[PDB]
Amino acid sequence: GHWSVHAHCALTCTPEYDPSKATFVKVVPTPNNGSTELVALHRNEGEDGLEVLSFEFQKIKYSYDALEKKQFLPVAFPVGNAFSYYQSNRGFQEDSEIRAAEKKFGSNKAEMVVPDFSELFKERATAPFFVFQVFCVGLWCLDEYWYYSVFTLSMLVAFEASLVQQQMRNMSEIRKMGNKPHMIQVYRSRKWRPIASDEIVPGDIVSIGRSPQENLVPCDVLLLRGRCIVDEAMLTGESVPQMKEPIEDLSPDRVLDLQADSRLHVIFGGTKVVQHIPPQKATTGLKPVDSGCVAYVLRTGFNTSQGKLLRTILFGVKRVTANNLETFIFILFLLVFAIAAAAYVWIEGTKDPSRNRYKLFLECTLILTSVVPPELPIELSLAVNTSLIALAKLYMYCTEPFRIPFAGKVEVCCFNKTGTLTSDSLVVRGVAGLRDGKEVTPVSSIPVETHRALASCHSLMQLDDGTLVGDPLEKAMLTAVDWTLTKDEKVFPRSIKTQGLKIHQRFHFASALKRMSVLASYEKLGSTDLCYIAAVKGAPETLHSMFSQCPPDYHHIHTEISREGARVLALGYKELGHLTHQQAREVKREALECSLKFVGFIVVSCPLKADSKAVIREIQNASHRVVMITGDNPLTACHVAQELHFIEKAHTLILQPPSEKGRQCEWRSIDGSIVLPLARGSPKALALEYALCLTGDGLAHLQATDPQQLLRLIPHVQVFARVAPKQKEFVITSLKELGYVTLMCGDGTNDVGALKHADVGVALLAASIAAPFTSKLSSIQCICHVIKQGRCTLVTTLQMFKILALNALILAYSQSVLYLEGVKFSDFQATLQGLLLAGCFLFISRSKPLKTLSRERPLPNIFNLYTILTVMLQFFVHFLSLVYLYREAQARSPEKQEQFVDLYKEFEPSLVNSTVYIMAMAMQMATFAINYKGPPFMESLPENKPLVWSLAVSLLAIIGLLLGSSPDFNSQFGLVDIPVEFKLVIAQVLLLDFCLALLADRVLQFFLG
Repeated sequence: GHWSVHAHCALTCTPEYDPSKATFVKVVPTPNNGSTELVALHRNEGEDGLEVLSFEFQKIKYSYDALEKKQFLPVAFPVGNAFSYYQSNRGFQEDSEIRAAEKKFGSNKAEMVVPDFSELFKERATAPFFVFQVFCVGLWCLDEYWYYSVFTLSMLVAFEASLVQQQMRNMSEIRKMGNKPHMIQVYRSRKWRPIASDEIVPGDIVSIGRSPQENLVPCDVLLLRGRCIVDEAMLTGESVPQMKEPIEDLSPDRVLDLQADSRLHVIFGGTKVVQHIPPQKATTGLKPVDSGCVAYVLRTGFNTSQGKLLRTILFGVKRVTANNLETFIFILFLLVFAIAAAAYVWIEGTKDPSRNRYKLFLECTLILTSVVPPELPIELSLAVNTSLIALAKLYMYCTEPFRIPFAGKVEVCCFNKTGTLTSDSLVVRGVAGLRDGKEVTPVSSIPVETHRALASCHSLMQLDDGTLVGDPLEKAMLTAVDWTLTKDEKVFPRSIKTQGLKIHQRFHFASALKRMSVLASYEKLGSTDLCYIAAVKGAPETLHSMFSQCPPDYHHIHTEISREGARVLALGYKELGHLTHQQAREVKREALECSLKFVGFIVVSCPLKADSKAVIREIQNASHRVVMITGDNPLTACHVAQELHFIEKAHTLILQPPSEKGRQCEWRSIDGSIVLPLARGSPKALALEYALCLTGDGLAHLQATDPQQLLRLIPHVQVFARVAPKQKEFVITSLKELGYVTLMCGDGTNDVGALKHADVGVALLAASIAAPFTSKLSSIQCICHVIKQGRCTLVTTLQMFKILALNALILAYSQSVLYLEGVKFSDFQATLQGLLLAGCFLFISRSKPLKTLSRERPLPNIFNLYTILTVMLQFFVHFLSLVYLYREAQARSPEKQEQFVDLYKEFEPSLVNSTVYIMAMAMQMATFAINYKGPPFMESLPENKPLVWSLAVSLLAIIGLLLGSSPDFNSQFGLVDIPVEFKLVIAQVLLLDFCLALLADRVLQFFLG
């Protein structure tokens, strides 16, 4: 296929190496993905007198820059611009450069033309397998096997039509993402101009907002001025809407980085911007009429992230190619026996000089072209297709289909605490640390300072209907104090006679910083002066150094209140003295962190989802390994790990990094019962003795000093404590490099960095493309369902390979022996034989798996002693039956009369014809029945009712023919009535062959289980 592309180029044109005028340029696909394609360069007039060489590959445009690099380059974007450029940028001023940019950056058209059934089908039909199949159909047409050729051609057309229709089913999703052309109000040439969505190009200025139609962000925009609240659920999978801030406040000295500043200031295209805070009229700048925040465009077209994911849907996926090392080795192994059979036929035929040797070479070719390709290319695609069709019914959907066969061999599964296990609804127990000991004081008795610190230090937001939505950790907080939040960003206490607080800046949750700081100012009593008071919150360990004064019982109360299982969160509050207006915004956010005053600890109840315990036990019972990854306190993570039996040992030992340099790390348990330093030996001894947990601080320490130790210890670790998203992705990496197929199930934006990199990943919504697998259902049982469907697909694939190998070999050698005896099947006989093949295979694909997965591990692929050995042993057992029945029929059939043959005479009936045909169909049935790997992985055969009926009809037909109860029946099929003395021995050897094949197969299975 791909290697067949260059022939058309070589015939049509002579390739060019002088860059003077290249009629065409071949495109390197890169080994990762892509296909070799031919793109014609485009000649564009240069307004400044400069020529440009450019082309479009996979809807991504590259261009030629000979000025410095002297090579093609992908198109540069405003992404790398200095942070000061945007603030003074006023938009494009003249229109000649508007066309210039639209040509040399790419119009914002990500829409693709609908692919017709004819076009996709035509592309599919050129694949090497289908061409070889049409060639063998022609060969049967040469051998005057008309009906068999017709049936095979019909079957190939049917299966290819089925696959092409399934591929066409993806068009529904492709246009379901629903990027459409709509009117947009934009700024250009020093005036506000509504401009079409598709023609918006990088560099422009557009006034986005909440449309009355709830429309979507057209393309990636950079929020110039104003605050707005955005729901990234469609893209990021997070139910909680996140905050996006203006860029006017930030200093021009910084360097813009999406990887560092995506979550805060850039609105990703196609994301729900629900309410915008129009910037104050006092500030001088761009004045949008629509009162929507002014937003500069960074990327358009398939250069945006949504466009990138859509390109992944269409072409980015490997598209479950049937071509594999497995398929090639299978064909080679089958072709060895097919070639041997053809060679024996040829030698026997040439042993007779009378017989025409042209037809014997034809017969050799017909044998070879019969045995090898029969329904192989469909199988691995169809197994995945069936699994995915079933798996979509569970209200879980997938984007990359080829990942399902990966899910069968998931040796280690990792989970995120705050997601599945920690559940959605949370209730805050109260504010702790205010009184002696770990006792939580009630909200009534906490200081009013705690009220203001809790109330302000939040990311929440008001919407027009009046609902209050945001982080549950904040919902519980604000319900605890019970102060109302108004649309004007003013907090009015319900029953407390205190002045409201005005929120000025809201620094948001920085996961690497593990914190969140808030600045608000309250009017002094009896005066008009504004006193700015800073309130923060975050993980207590990182806030420790930020406190100016710390109670001595800090660490002890922390540990005690964590051990119960409730998540803790420290607070802060600082007077700041009096601050005037200029440094109210000028004072950098990273200056509010130091010199803090304790106000309290807060604990929110974290219920488990009940489903999690059962599913974790289920996964552990299926020869898996569940490891938790989350960023919370090691004590809390280890407690919830014990409760769900992530760790089953008696003791749980954390690792803590040494405070003093030159000191080794030493393990410590939750109770402190056992303390032991790390050893240069293996961690198997410790893993057996007790459960292991390694924290992010130790993660970084061991990462810096000696990576080998951490690499060898990561598998042994059950609880991953205090890990930031970068470190989570790192843990996934080191699990995957050691050879373990990793399943991770997380949801947060902290999890996007890890789900993509993992072997199989699922993202859960409290349809999305954040991860390869996404389920609308918020439960955790999706992991078990995916694992079972993957094991089902793997088992189906392997059993189908064994089935077709043995069936094709049986047919091969049967036709071979007939040819030696100068007889061949009729057209009608091989037609019905293949028809019964088609029925049984179509019925065995449409099969159901069991509800509960079992301790055994399904075989990853055919590359095991079991498959090869069972095919060889089963085939020997059936081939001896071929030989014996053949020899009996030959030694007991009358000799041939005339040496000459008649071309018009074909399939002249004979007893040898009858014996080998009936025997062949019985043997086909025998292998379908024998090689059905039923329980524990697939439902029991008598439960498989359609297959039971199919095999029953087949065996009834064989019984009816062998007895020949209806003479007109066998007369239609052209079989001769056999004497009973022969029928008995036929049935005897047939049944003995079946039974001894069963015994050989199951004995091999038992001794190599």
